[PDB]
Amino acid sequence: ACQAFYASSPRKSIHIGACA
Amino acid sequence: SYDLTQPPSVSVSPGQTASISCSGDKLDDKYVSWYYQRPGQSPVLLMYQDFKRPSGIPERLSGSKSGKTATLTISGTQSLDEGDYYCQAWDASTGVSGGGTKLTVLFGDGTRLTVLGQPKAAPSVTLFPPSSEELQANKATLVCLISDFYPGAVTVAWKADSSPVKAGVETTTPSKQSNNKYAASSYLSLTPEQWKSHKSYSCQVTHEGSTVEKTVAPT
Amino acid sequence: EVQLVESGGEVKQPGQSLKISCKSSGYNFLDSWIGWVRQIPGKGLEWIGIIYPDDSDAHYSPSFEGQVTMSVDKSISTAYLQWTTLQASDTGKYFCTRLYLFEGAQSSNAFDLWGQGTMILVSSGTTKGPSVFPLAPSSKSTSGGTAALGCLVKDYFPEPVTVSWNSGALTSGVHTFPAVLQSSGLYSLSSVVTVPSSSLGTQTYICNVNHKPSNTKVDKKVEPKS
Repeated sequence: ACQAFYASSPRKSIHIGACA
Repeated sequence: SYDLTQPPSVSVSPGQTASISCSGDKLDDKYVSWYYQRPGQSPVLLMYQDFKRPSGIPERLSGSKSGKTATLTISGTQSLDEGDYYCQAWDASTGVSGGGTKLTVLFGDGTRLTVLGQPKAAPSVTLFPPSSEELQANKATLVCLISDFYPGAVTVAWKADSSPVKAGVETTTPSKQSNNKYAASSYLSLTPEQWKSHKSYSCQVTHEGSTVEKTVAPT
Repeated sequence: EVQLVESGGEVKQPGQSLKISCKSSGYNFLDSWIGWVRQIPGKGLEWIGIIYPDDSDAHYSPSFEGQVTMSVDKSISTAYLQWTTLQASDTGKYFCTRLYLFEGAQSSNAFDLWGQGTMILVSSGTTKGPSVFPLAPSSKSTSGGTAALGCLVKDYFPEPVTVSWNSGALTSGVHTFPAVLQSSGLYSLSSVVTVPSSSLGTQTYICNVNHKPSNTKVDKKVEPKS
């Protein structure tokens, strides 16, 4: 469980924090 | 939707190491970014993902984290460092409605970093009573000008006959003077009657612990 | 280079609608989220929301959702922010910023690019020249051979107003203070000059006030108290 959003879109992705 | 707390003020001398903390309840699992802003300018990115500084940012700026706290440490604080500092993070809330996720950008209230570049200087005060021309126009205003005080910060208080009064007061923020000291002004509105039927009014200026005042009375 | 240029500032009255803009250039507009931040005078940075230009997906701060609307015009690389009904609480400087994606071991995002900001004043005030009142010198304004006298430039809008003394002949010891925006929405300003007390009975003091916005010029002779 990571903290990535819109991962399926390598350009629209927003990373909130460290995974797990 | 959690809060980000950072000291509204941090003061330091040139060369010293300054520290700006920022804490929030989820910061333990959230990246933090830091921005800089010189009054009247646009924010500048300084740090992201807790400790990574964008190309072009001084190595003297170090980003750290520990528990629910994030810290921006500025070693050898110069003076272009003077300004406001904001920390920021995010939050996500996958709605229980099956689908839909809410993202949130959070900002701390900001820290005003002050680089003491000159000796403490107490404020000079000057209080002007209402003129006859305004009084006849059936209006009255007491003007309290304040200058040459450092650092730039003062709290004003008006006591009509040694008794306070928050109504009718309008004070400005501090502003840098041509000589690098700060200035501000406050106004007190009253009515011609409200002023003539007293013994006096006073403008009290508190600066760096010590406070000075001035007084005026009707003819 | 790469930048975001925002529309010019404005002054509206409560109830009016408004649409401010932001044009990017130098990077693919559609590939980076655009966020909007508000900053009321004196206060800190407030988040309004973010929108992705390629499909206009948006995230609004619970405070603004339904009060303002984010949108972009792909054909011209421009993000907008609109209100149908403005309020006094909407006053402030609005920034337009791009959220950058830092790809690496573990990717992250931060707002690297910002516009210059669009100042928005929501007020009932209307352009007016100021009334100027003399701040006569006195034994209350006399220190060590120096006397302080001035002028009160009241109730004007909007900025700015200039003040000089004796048609520019008097400059030393002149201190024109930044104005106050009254709760009424009108501005008030004060300019004071410290001069030798000995001179009070023979030298004439006049403050020259100029308010370009309303074509108001006024000269005020300041004579010794009572």
